Amino acid sequence: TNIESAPSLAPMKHYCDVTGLPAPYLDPKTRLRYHNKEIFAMIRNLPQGMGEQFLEARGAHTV
Amino acid sequence: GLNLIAAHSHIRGLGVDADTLEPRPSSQGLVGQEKARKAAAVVLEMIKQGKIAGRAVLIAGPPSTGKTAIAMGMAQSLGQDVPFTTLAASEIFSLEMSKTEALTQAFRKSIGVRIKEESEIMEGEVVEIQIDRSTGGAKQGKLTIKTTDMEAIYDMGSKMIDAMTKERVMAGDIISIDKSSGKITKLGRSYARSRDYDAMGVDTKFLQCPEGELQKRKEVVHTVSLHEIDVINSRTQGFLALFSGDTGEIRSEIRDQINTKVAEWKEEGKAEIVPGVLFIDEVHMLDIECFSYINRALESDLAPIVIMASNRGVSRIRGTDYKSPHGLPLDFLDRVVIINTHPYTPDELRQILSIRAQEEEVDLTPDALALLTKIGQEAGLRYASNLITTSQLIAAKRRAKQVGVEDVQRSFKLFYDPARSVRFVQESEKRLIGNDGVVDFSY
Ligand SMILES: Nc1ncnc2c1ncn2[C@@H]1O[C@H](COP(=O)(O)OP(=O)(O)O)[C@@H](O)[C@H]1O
Repeated sequence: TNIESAPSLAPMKHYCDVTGLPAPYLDPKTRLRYHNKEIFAMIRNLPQGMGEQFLEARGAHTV
Repeated sequence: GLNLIAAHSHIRGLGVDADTLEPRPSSQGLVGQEKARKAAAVVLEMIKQGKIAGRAVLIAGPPSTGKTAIAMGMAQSLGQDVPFTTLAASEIFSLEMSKTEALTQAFRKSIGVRIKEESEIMEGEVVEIQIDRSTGGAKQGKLTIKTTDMEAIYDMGSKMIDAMTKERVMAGDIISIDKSSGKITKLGRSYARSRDYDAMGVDTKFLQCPEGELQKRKEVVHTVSLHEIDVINSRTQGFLALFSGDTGEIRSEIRDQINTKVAEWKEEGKAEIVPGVLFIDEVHMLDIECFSYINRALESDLAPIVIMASNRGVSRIRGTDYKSPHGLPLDFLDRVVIINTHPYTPDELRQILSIRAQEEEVDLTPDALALLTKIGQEAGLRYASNLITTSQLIAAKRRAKQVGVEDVQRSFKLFYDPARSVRFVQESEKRLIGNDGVVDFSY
């Protein structure tokens, strides 16, 4: 019927939006998940619109 | 601080070359006793290597010849990395438990189990907490937290919301979370939020924000003695008896289980065994029943090294009516080696008085030091060291900047030494209460 799957109820693992490594941390400001202080520093210095570009790979962009 | 200047405060160690064990004529606060300090240095090597179990060493010598000083030196040169138990023999005579129980407990305090455990710990300044209570509370909440290097939001589980509301966490608090267990410790308050803390009094201190990763695998090293494991296992909150002291006579089958369990942990590598040392000061105050116990408590792989000090000559053993060297039975002295401490020469007396005068805040003129050295030879090292404090107080009352001979002479006149005090009782014999209880009150 072309209607054929449903979301999981298992809780979701957290991965770094930049590097895909496991992420302990969720940035409050930019909503990116990040692995460590090195990537938090880089995340806060992204060019305009690059934060949304990282959310797009997760399918989580603002629209 | 809290730690005041005690009799031994100047002793920082044994004063011994780590390469050769040659004692230096003065260092780390110990003067002379070189042959004795060398032997005590050999004992530290045995203690630190852990290989040998249940050696007993006796430090034998006249009073005030540095037997305790050398014992303090060893404690200071082992440091906190090894169990060091200091027992006055008078303490074994408990009413809570038998003498042999008290000796078992003292031995068990002197073997350590060293255990290494990691935890993830989260530490940072709280940027924000919001909690929604609906109305029963703890329905949901969010924590924002930062270091200087990172910032994060956390969705909180309801028991973490209870931990947060219990510890009254508020914006600006610097907290640590042991997330394997969820206790919050409020390390402090950020200075950057000082105006928010309207209820905190002006005496309140403020910290800087933490730094680095919000989460770290901190590794903790614990040492727990065999006695602590025994007491824990004695009753439902047995560990409390490690503080109130009302341990009964802990049953020996409990200890044997623990001895087996610890050997298991050693072979699995879950734990390491750290043999310490038991120091028994005035070992001559033990009785004949104690000595026959100690004989066989030494013959065990979980025996510490034992160190003992005695002033006694050929003297009566307690609990019997005959006399033996050091006051100790020959049956026991067979399993002991003796380190003997000698009286000091005058140049050593001068140095010890100088070190004691520098440990105390005392500016001492050279002639006062010479006079105190003469008194030391004639009245004993302890009496001369007691006169240092006195003369400082006398000099201070006349506003003097240095302790002069004048001040030492007031002290010598005001406070009798032992020998002068013995003469006083002999000349005052009819006025003092004699051993027959007789005394005369009349002029
Ligand atoms: N060799 C030494 N070096 C430095 N201080 C010493 C020395 N010998 C004794 N003292 C100090 O002099 C005092 C008497 O010695 P102490 O060891 O207490 O007596 P005892 O041998 O009777 O136990 C203590 O305050 C001790 O610290």
